[PDB]
Amino acid sequence: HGSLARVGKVRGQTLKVAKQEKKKKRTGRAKRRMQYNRRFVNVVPTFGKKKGPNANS
Amino acid sequence: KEWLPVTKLGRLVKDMKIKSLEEIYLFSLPIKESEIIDFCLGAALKDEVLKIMPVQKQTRAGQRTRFKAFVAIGDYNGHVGLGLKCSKEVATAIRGAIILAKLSIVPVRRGYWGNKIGKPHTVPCKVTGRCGSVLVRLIPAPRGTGIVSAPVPKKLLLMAGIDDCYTSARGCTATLGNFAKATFDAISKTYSYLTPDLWKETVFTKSPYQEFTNHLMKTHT
Amino acid sequence: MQSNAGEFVDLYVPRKCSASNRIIGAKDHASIPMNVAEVDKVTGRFNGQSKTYAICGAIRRMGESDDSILRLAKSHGIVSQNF
Amino acid sequence: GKCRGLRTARKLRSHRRDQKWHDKQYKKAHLGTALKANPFGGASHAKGIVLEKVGVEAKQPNSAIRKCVRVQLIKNGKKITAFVPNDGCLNFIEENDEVLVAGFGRKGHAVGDIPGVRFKVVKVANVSLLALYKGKKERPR
Amino acid sequence: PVARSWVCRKTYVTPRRPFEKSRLDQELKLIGEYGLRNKREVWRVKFTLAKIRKAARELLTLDEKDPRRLFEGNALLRRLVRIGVLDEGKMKLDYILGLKIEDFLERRLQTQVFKLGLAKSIHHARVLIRQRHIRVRKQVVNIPSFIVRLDSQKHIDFSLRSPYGGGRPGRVKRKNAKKGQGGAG
RNA sequence: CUUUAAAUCCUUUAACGAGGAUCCAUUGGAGGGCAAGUCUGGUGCCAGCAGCCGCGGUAAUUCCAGCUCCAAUAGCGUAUAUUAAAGUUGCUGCAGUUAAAAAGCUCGUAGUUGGAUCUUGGGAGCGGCCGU
Repeated sequence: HGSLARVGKVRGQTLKVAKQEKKKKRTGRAKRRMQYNRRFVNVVPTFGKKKGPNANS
Repeated sequence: KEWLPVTKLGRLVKDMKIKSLEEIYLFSLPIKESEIIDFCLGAALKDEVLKIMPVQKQTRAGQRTRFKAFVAIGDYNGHVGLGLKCSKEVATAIRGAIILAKLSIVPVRRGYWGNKIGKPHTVPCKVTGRCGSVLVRLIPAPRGTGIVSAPVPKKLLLMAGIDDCYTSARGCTATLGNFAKATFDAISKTYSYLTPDLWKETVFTKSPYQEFTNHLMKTHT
Repeated sequence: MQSNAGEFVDLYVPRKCSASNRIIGAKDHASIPMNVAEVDKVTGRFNGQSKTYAICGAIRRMGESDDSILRLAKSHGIVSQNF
Repeated sequence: GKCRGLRTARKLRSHRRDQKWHDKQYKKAHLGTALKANPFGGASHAKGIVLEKVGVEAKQPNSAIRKCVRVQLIKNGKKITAFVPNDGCLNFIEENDEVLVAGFGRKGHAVGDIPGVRFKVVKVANVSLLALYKGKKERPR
Repeated sequence: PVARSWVCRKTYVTPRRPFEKSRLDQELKLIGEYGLRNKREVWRVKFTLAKIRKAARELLTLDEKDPRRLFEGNALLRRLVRIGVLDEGKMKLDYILGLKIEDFLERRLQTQVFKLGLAKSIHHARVLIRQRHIRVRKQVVNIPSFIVRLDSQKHIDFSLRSPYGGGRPGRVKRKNAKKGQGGAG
């Protein structure tokens, strides 16, 4: 099934959610400072396995 | 919690009468108690699970999946082990491969590239090791070179306390068991290489089974 | 195994087979340091001092371990030169 | 090597020279057959005119209909199935439109599902197919 | 046939494995610790070291009392002593091999402005240099990468034409003074 | 002002010139290889993704989107020639019982490679039997 008539079926019918208005992200060394301050100087060793940066359930 | 030694050598180790595993490795004594290495190098021993590998045997009804765990162990100052344990669950495989690695730890002789000043930093001579097809060659390098290597032997050589080394693997290195064993066979053979440093004719010191032969008769059955 | 200063730097000096002069690895579990008892030549009794011969696994499985100890004892004055 | 003679330099060299034609990558790049046969004529890209839009059946296990385009080139006049890459981008292509076609990735070899399709579509009527897809540029009409 | 140069080299090398966790770990440590802006900044200090190191190893293949090795050696050592990376006790060229990337970031003028206590943080220090506040012997250095020499270290201070030194008060203070006078009358 | 043939750009410098400092950083990805979500909505072998293995058949960590995260960063993706990786052209340095591979066998001219053997013991000095 699905000859040339079904082109852009899913991209066509996706429920177009508007992109959220966001506070602008720092760049250059400021981003890279923020990154260093997140990775090292904050965290302490936790019991069990270490989780990822984007770890959600 | 309280360790109870069953072998002869383990009983000497516990009673502080053989006082460093340098003395065990002088007489090529098979270590079979796990807590001998936990006693001597206990604080300087770190564990990294190289690979969890599911293996299967085809049965009447489906597959019997067991998990093969490769654990590289060693203090970042003289010693490495390499333990392989296959089990039905992953936690048993890891723990068993930690024990088998500890049992299997060997001392690495490390030498100098050219100038012989300070502490030793590299492999003392070109030493090949292998199992399967995987041939690994470890080569002395100058100070600050790092371990120029694939990420597996790089992980064992770091654990061996070798700062600087050139490698050169051959054959199917993608099979990790062979590659990890081959690079462990390569650093095994450092104190099995007869350099001119080791020509001074041997002074045979007394065995720990002779030095404390009168102690072992009473201390246990 | 000196550095430039002179410090003995390697962590143990491995034994070396008395027959072949080949060093004995930390896990050559077929090695054998055999102690041969000495004799007060007038009495024929154990003194307390003894000769120590090491052999690597390789020679033992080669089957040459007895003839090596035979030469080492003959080369120590234990076995008769006649033999 | 096998002849380790001190005066074996023409035997060692002429042997390598002869055996180097059994290397597939070498023979391809050092004969005129692979280049004279190449539709692009040894170019990175090429512009051609869209003549029909084709629905190519995916090789198998994964069974979808890949919306390619049959393209007649300008330089040679040779005919090419060029894959229209992104989702629902066959709507951006009409008949008799100049398309910049590129290779697919594997240097004159079919890539994944699509059988006998070696090329993809980059630009349509001097407008990039990404800009149309994202909607940063509109089609010139 | 134009009267131009064309001579140019790269100052960095991108690493072979792009996503080594242990490399991304250690390089971001170096960036955050010495307040750099990108991985190219670590990679170029690494490449300056590797050049020095390659030169040093090339000299160690040559025999002692080789006039090339003595001249070139003493020059490479004197160059490292000047920039304050190698000590005058350690000017034998087998100590260049025992030398790390951190020792060159220590001589970075951003990190010296921090460690000489005329900046609050490593990130403040870059702002000061990049906003042409500091001078090195009555010469305003705008650029934080300035490898400070051992000769030229104690002469680092604020520019005479900067309000943190004896300078004209800046744009914000002068507007806030005009606001304070505008409000009153 | 300086620059310059005359200018421009930089440099120098008055005066202006920053709070969501809207003076708003992108380009590719987030199954593994390969750093980074088994998050929600839509689709349901369709649309599509996918260099490779593969993801899609109504719980999609792989599609199309929202959020978030990762990488490099004023740059980043793609196509193609090419180098390393390739000890997958092998002089260093590969292979040829069974994976691709030793001529059916022998002779044979170029080619290539070729056994051992023909100067040794001293005379002289310095440094602490040895070394120049």
